[PDB]
Amino acid sequence: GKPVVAIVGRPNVGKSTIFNRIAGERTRDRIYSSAEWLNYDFNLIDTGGIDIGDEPFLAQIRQQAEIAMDEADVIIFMVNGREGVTAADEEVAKILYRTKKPVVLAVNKLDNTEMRANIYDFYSLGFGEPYPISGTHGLGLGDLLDAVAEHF
Ligand SMILES: Nc1nc2c(ncn2[C@@H]2O[C@H](COP(=O)(O)OP(=O)(O)O)[C@@H](O)[C@H]2O)c(=O)[nH]1
Ligand SMILES: [K+]
Ligand SMILES: [K+]
Ligand SMILES: [K+]
Ligand SMILES: [Mg+2]
Repeated sequence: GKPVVAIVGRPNVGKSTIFNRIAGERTRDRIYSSAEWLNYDFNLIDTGGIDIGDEPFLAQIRQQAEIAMDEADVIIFMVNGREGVTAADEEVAKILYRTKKPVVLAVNKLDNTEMRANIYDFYSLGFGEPYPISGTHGLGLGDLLDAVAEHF
């Protein structure tokens, strides 16, 4: 698949679980894989699987974001809807402000519709509409991939 979509985010936001829900090729996931979702044919990257080589935590999360800004056509910025906006999320956001490329914000661990309102805190990151998802329950994936593919 021609467009490249990269998932970026701090640890424990659900990146590998979403990669495995979406990816064709079966660390916790294959890192780089073809993917197909209906009419969408693309390559997917879980940048959280890229070992940066003995660097501090914050440097590793910023460097994963930088690799996405280099490699990808569209970035999925993933955050944890049960934890709010953390400083580490703010640090990833500050890196992603440097790109012109489309960033779609995905708020994961929203395990049923009653949790949707947890998205409103994440408008503060400055990437527009947060998309609620659950990788374990398989929720919101079509809506997320439609927003990503709008950019193709
Ligand atoms: N409640 C909940 N837990 C999830 C969800 N997605 C992932 N998890 C769990 O959160 C943990 C971290 O998930 P993982 O995909 O490895 O996150 P990563 O560190 O961002 O790659 C694991 O225990 C997952 O099973 C979700 O949608 N809801
Ligand atoms: K529900
Ligand atoms: K769906
Ligand atoms: K384009
Ligand atoms: Mg992972």
